[PDB]
Amino acid sequence: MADTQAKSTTAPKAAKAQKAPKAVKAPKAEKPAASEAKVSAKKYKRHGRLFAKAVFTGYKRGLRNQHENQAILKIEGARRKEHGSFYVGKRCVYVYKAETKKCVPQHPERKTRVRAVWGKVTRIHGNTGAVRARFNRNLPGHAMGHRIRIMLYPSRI
Amino acid sequence: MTIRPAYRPKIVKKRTKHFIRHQSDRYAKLSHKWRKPKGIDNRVRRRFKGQYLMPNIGYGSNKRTRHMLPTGFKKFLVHNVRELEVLLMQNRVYCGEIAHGVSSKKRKEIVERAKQLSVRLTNPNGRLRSQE
Amino acid sequence: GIDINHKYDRKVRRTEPKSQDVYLRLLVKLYRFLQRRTNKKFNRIILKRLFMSKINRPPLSLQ
Amino acid sequence: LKSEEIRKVLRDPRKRVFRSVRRLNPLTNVRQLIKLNPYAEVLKRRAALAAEKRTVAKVLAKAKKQNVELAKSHFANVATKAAANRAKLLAARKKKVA
Amino acid sequence: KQISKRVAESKRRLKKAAVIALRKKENLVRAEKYQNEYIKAEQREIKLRRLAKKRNQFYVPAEAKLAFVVRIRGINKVAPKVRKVLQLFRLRQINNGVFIKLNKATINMLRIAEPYITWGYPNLKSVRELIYKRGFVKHNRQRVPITDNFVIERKLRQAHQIQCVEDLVHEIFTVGPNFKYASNFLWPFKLNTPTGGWRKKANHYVNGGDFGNREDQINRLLRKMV
Amino acid sequence: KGKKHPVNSYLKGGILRYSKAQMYKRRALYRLKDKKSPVVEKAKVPIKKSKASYPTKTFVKKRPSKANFSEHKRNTRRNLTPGTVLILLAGRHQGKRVVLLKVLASGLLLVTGPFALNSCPLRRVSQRYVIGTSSKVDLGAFKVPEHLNDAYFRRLKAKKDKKTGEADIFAAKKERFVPNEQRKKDQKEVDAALLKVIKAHPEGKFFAKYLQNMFALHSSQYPHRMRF
Amino acid sequence: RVKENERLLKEAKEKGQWVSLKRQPEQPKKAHFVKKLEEPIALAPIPYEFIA
RNA sequence: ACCUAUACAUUACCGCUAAAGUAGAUGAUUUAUAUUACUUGUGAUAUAAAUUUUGAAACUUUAGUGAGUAGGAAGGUACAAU
RNA sequence: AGAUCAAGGUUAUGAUAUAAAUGUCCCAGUGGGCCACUUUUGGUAAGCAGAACUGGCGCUGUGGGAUGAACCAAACGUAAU
RNA sequence: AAGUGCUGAUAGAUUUAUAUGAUUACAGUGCGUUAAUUUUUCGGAAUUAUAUAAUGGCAUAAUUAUCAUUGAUUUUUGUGUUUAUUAUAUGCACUUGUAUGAUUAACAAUGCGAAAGAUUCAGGAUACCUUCGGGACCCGUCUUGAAACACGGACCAAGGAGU
Repeated sequence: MADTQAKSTTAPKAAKAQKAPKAVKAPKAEKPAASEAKVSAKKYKRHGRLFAKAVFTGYKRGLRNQHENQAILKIEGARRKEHGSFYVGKRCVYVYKAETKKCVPQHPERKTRVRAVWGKVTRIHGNTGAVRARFNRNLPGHAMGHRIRIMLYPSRI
Repeated sequence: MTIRPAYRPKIVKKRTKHFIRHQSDRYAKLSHKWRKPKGIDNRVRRRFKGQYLMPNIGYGSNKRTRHMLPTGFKKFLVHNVRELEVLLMQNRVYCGEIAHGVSSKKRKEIVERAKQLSVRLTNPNGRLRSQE
Repeated sequence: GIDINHKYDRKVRRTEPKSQDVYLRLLVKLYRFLQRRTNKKFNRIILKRLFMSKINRPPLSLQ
Repeated sequence: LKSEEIRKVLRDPRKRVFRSVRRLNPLTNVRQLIKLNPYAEVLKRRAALAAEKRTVAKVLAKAKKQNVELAKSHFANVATKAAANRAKLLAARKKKVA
Repeated sequence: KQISKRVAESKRRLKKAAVIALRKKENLVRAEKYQNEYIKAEQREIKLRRLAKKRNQFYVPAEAKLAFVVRIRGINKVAPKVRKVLQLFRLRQINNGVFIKLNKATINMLRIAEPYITWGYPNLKSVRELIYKRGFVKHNRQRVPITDNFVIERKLRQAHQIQCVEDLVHEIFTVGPNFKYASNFLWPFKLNTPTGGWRKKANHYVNGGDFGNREDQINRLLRKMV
Repeated sequence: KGKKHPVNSYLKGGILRYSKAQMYKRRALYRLKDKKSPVVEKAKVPIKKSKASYPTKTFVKKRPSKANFSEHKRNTRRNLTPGTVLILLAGRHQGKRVVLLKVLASGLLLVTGPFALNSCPLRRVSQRYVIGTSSKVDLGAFKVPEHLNDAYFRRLKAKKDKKTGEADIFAAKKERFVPNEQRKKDQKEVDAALLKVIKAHPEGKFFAKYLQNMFALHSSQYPHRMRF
Repeated sequence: RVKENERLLKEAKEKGQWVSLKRQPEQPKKAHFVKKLEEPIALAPIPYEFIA
């Protein structure tokens, strides 16, 4: 009985398509004879354009340690662990303001008022979507409630 | 300016910040430098949770970047021009530091000769300051 | 970690004498050459007998 | 050490060091498998073609449903039995020697 | 003279090389016989069972030799005479393992550590993957892992008869009379830690579940733990 | 000759070549050309090909290690085909909705604006920068002008001044864009070619009057679980 | 244990193989098939005894 | 389904314990070439070139391994005068 | 019982050996201890005393019951995962 | 149980191998029999016999041995047989080329060690100050036990106890 479920959901590889490995539809269609393809709805909220917003929530805190070489994030789009795994491997970048310039504009133009350390998210951590993240240096400690970002780089389909 | 020495890598050290001697905060009869506090109660001797990271053989550097100053060499004491003839052919390896009992008479004789011997000093311009 | 770095992990016996000679070292700096090309047991017992103190490198009378 | 009385008895100039101390994985290096273990090539090159004919065995259902091609992507992949018939006509004409 | 040195090397340059080509045949002739030793046996239990169903008999499976023993609990808070038994199987650290040759005479050595060891009977795919993945070997009492077929052959060739990694399989997974020297030859492994976890680590298997006479569900562990 | 049998590219353990060369050899009569050139030979009559001692000497210098000098690896990319309009995230030209043209053997992928409509050139971008989109903009029967290439559009060159070397340099010199006049014509060859195919399609989100504004999206629409 | 080994090797001195002369306890045995043969199953002793 | 330890595993690194290798450099060693003995083809010669140093108390290499007061030995540095 | 010939299998239970084997300095210390489970006297008894067999605390940090020398995980070279 | 077949990632990459000793050997490439079958027709494509111990399939001979024994497990094999199978029957030079010496590296960008002068990129609690997150009793010592509601310590320079 489950043998067509080894078959029918290769129609996504037949509707994308690639080598077309299924003839039965699984279309999510409006037809009365088309009541399948089984979405794990619902959620309807973007948080994905560029610098898709996600505020920050302290380090990968033990109860009585820190391990501040890493950091942990709060990703406002996501709310189940199937959501957040689309944020694997993105960079993580956070700007924060300061006084002087001290650097010329040579690699593409900078009058230099903004200052920003950098980094890279890795893996999904919390069973609702909190996804820990490592930086270039270390997340400067007073940011627990600053509006850090995640840009789309790099991405796929 | 000077060619950097002889297979210059990333000098990357384990623990860098200095090591400051349990309870040297509230006694200024207590100096800066460390003494493993050998007495039976202590709060750091037991390698506890919070205190001034306790030294051992771990923290050292690699056994090729031993002694390696931030410009590739290993530092070396120099006195007069004859010991700069020791740095004749090794010039691409080590450097020199002009010993601070040398006056500005004799330090005129290092900085004009060993420049052409292509060695590096840490300190020229000691008393130069182009006066006597 | 485990527990055994127990005792003795420590091979006691002597590697080189507490003696700063330049003649006795010249035998050592020769007879280290002639026990690490051949494997002959007779050379090693020469080498391990180049190491005891004044006593126990025994006196030995002619009869 | 000149000597002509010592270096007729010396034995070993092991000039090469023979260190080569690196380990390797038995799945991520498929290259490793045959080296430490031949017959690992056998079990792959047995079951791989069995999967490979089975890749033909399910596109022919699509070539049963729609019957489109079979032009140059799998037409020559199924016309090889006509060449492989000749691999068994020798079983009918060249294997008749014993 | 080094002119006469040239014949000693270049012949040996062919002699050490050409025997590898023979060893390539030697490491192939065993394994091609080694494979279907499993396969006849894998069909042998279907044939004995189903015939006994046709002949209306209860066919028992064979009770097994070849256990495999992985430590669970520390170095400390250990019982009195379980300190010498556990140095007498070379389990010392947590998550290290060796094998045994089972009889009664190791059960009542295994029972007097049975709260602290979790011993099981492996399948095919564990033992192939064990010496492969986290297997090291022990020549001249050191620990230099695998990297070729050489690290068995160099020191098991004359007095014992083993020279390929699937032949060291043969004198353990099939159990034989050279076995006792065929796993002091291994250093204890270093198994990692099995993700998903350990389910409780409290008790013996058959009330709460962990250490002990588990003997068949050891394979769902070693797919993770190693 | 023949029967190369390289099935070393889908298994990936298949070799299948030793199974041929048993009877495939002729088993006797070895005849081959056997080039035995002694040409690297110091015939220093007036020649002096030792080589001549410009140095032959011990100028002491130590240089970085003999690296692998690796091969331009095959290019694993997600399955998408030109033409597909895509959202540029980069190049100081973010937000433009631009279309694939041609993949290149450097692991690169040709995109144009076009400069006629989008006011964007024939920019080559990374696949990791750019988010792929859903459906097809049909560009099957195109002229595929592959004569424009990667090495055709490298920086040319590091001369440090005026193709002469040791000369005088000035602040803010220009050597990397006029931009080139042929690329304007190379734009003109495809912009006239792309307008007829892009306006004949049934109109959509980024097709005719539709691509030219700057990605920005209302709620209840996904980066997450869209069949995107 | 001595004089058997002097005699069971002595009978082994006419065929050669094999000595088998050390000591081994009981082993994991075999894999039978077992007919009932004797009285098919159930045979169901299930306790109920507390109340007394 | 997740959660955290200086525990477990793997890559580097430190010191320590164990094991192992290296000294005819008025040589060794390739790279070419002239030749040759020619043994098909392997070797010796000659030319040209370049690599070849350390308190053998050195040097290379290999594995394992590291808590600690009471206490014992191990090399390391201050402040002295002869 | 001893010496000395004659015959003799593969040496005779498992599993190891992080190496085994010993003579000095009688080598510095230390000769007051504490606790839980079972086993247990004295007492009605106690965070008391009094013990045999282990493990631990003193010598020991540690992750966990907020806390706490012993409880339960684990016994502490510097580092990332 | 079999690479069944990927698709997506994480951080990490020893190596002055003479600064006192294969840079070699496995494999992959282009050159010198063959015959047609087949397909594309632009290549490719597909063909055996050439030799084996053959190793299974089957058949019978034969035996060691077996819970059992109609038997079946086998053992030693011995032979026949077709059917599968694999490795051996690749020298000669060449190649940025596979793998091998703790197997990480082609590309690209960013920049002139600019007479003196001096911008750029990372790092840098050197010992502060500034801004936040966890940690955290304040030091000797007798004792089973000291953060002690146990004793000694106001601060500092010089002197002091294994001769």
